[PDB]
Amino acid sequence: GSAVPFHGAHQAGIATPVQDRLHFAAFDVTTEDRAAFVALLKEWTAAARRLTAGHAVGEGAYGGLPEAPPDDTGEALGLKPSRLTLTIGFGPSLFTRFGLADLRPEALADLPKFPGDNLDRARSGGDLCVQACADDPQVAVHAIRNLARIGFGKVVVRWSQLGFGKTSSTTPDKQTPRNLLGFKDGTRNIAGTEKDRLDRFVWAAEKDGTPWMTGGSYLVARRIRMHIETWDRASLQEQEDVFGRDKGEGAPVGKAKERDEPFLKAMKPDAHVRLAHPDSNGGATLLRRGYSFTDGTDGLGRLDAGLFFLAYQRDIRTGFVPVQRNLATDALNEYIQHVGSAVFAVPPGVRDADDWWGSTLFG
Amino acid sequence: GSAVPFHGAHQAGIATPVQDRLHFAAFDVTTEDRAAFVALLKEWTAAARRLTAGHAVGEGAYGGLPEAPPDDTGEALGLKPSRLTLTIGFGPSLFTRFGLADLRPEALADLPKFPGDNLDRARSGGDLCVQACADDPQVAVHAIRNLARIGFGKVVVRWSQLGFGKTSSTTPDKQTPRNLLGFKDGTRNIAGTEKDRLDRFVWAAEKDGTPWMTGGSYLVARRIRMHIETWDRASLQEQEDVFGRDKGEGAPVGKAKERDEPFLKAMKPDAHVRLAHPDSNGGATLLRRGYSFTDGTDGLGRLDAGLFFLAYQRDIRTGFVPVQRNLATDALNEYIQHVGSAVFAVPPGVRDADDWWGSTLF
Ligand code: HEM
Ligand code: HEM
Repeated sequence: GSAVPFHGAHQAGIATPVQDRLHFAAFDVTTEDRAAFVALLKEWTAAARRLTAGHAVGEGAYGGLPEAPPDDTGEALGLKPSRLTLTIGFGPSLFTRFGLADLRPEALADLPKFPGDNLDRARSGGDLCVQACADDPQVAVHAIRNLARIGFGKVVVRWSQLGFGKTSSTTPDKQTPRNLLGFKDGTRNIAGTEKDRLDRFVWAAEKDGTPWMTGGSYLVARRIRMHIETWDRASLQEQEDVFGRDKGEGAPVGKAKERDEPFLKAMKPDAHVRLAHPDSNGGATLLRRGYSFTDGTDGLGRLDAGLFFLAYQRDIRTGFVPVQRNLATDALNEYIQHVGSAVFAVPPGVRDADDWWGSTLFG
Repeated sequence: GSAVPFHGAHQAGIATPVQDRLHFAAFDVTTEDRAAFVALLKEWTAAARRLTAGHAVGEGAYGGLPEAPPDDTGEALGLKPSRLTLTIGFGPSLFTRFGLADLRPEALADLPKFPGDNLDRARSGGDLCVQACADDPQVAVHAIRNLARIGFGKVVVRWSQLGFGKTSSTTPDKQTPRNLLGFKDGTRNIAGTEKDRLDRFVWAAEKDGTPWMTGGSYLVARRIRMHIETWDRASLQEQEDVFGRDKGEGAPVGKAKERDEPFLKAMKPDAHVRLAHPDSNGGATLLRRGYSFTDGTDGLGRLDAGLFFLAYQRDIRTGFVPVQRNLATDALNEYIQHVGSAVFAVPPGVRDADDWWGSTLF
């Protein structure tokens, strides 16, 4: 299809179909004035309604007064909506402003330091995030560029990441994408069709303790670099032993088909799938929604590439934290390094044309 | 999703319709052994025939000996060819090696310094290049990664550039794309169907003085940063005056339609289109084939944005050089800065299955 509805009980971009491209930006707030920030949230919501329907922001990209700057920067003229979704989230650091310290959710937990972390502070944290997903990367980039412009003076861009998954024009919808290590990635995940599993593992409930967050979710972002040239020198058997699945079909060891249920005891004890599986983690289950990245080459001639990992969950303490803790001895650790991190509370949806991002928090 | 043929009198990736994505790499050569370098060019050609047809390199991505690394890294399994083209070029620095000094073409000129240049030496130059274009970014990355792997020990990657979307057109029958300043870019180019114009302005000829280059072209690459904070506070009138075309339709000033011919005297004397047009440059004409990029933030609160400019021509001295010299007074200079540069000789095409990249030189 061509557009995804913006309004709902939940924000789009979580349980809605996974689009081909990502532009993820983290923002820091520069104003101390609560009223000015609320005004910004309203203006951003109005812009998002236009962007996600394939229209220009404000009075448009051309045809206004000649002596004024155009309201929209114009680089998406002639493109389609491209299934654009715009999803906003609030970082822990936002709650030190505007008198919000007692409204930080307990489920918005700070992450511990994990073994092997090498986090770049410049590509970590942030007061706010906007996740822009679309099938055309120019549509996503135009949305972030225009939100940043509207906000100039009240927010700045802290860090930015582009990503890619499948190209839907050429690749069937039911084919699992492969990551840059060459393995199928996403076989055993929560799907957007699974309403009850979303209620159990993804959406915040009123009884969880934070009423303004009901119908929201919690997001963990990790920029994970792969050591591509080292991986590519490993034997086929070494690569398959790291995961617990074969490379060609992606079946669990000792099984024949991709979607055959794993037998964990046949895998090596420190294989990635064995460590990450819910049965190894007291039932903990995540919605993964990440994207591959390739940024260029570093100063040594090596490919700067990896996985921009995104996970949504009902509570960070019972989702990401236990699972990532269990990966302390993962065989995959030889080939990856976590180099960026951030966490966000993703509020409930925009209910109708009069509602605005963050209305349950700000009032 | 279809394949573009690999063999021909010319290399594909020049006159070919412009694909959605770019992955460009420049390599330096680390071996002094001519025979070893020739062996590499042949192995690379064999791999390119597989990649451009959507097949894995060598013996495949899986199902070999358990104790060996796979011949193909595997991340393009199950994907279509996606109009992948692979175009090789040789830089001036190559010709100091392997006894090639006397074969360097005259048309492969070093560029002069231009006012306003701020060139990063680490993301400039290179002994050789591979331009990978495709509609699927994963297919383009897979191609460059596998070539680099095959070349381990004989070549190293010097610098690379990814382009997330095209800012050029060789197909005037299709919609012209916009650059990150919001203007259509590619209206007046050279089309892939204009055989006479390609022969006059793009392909090298025997008579030009370097026989091994007959059927090849010359490439200039320029990495250009855009001052988007400065641009985004400019008025609509200011923006349109810079180019000489209106923003919405992209018509020449005064006219109604994109493809109506420019009337240069109605444009400001420093307008980009007026300065760059062939009639302002003694007839000099280029094939433009560039892409947009964004490489994160700038560390000062803003998105980074730019354009990776690529131009093909029959002789650098009669194509890019005169045009860029004429741009010394361009209104656009207020909003851009050139920060990387490289030139390459792009050899003729691979004629058939027994031929190989660079065979006319070696
Ligand atoms: C570069 C980093 C990573 C790569 C390449 C990677 C790759 C994979 C692959 C190939 C699978 C198996 C197919 C599938 O079910 O999706 C998998 C499964 C999984 N991964 Fe990872 N992964 C990475 C990081 C992480 C992280 C950081 C977490 C969580 C903290 C995680 C959690 C999981 C989970 C929960 C499963 C499903 C296990 C099951 O229920 O069968 N992964 N991963
Ligand atoms: C960021 C840098 C640049 C931007 C944003 C830009 C933008 C544009 C735009 C909007 C047009 C009009 C539509 C078209 O006919 O394509 C154009 C035309 C053109 N540009 Fe540029 N350009 C840039 C750099 C350059 C450079 C470096 C050169 C050559 C040295 C160049 C050569 C041309 C030529 C030859 C034309 C066609 C003129 C004609 O025959 O009508 N441009 N450019």
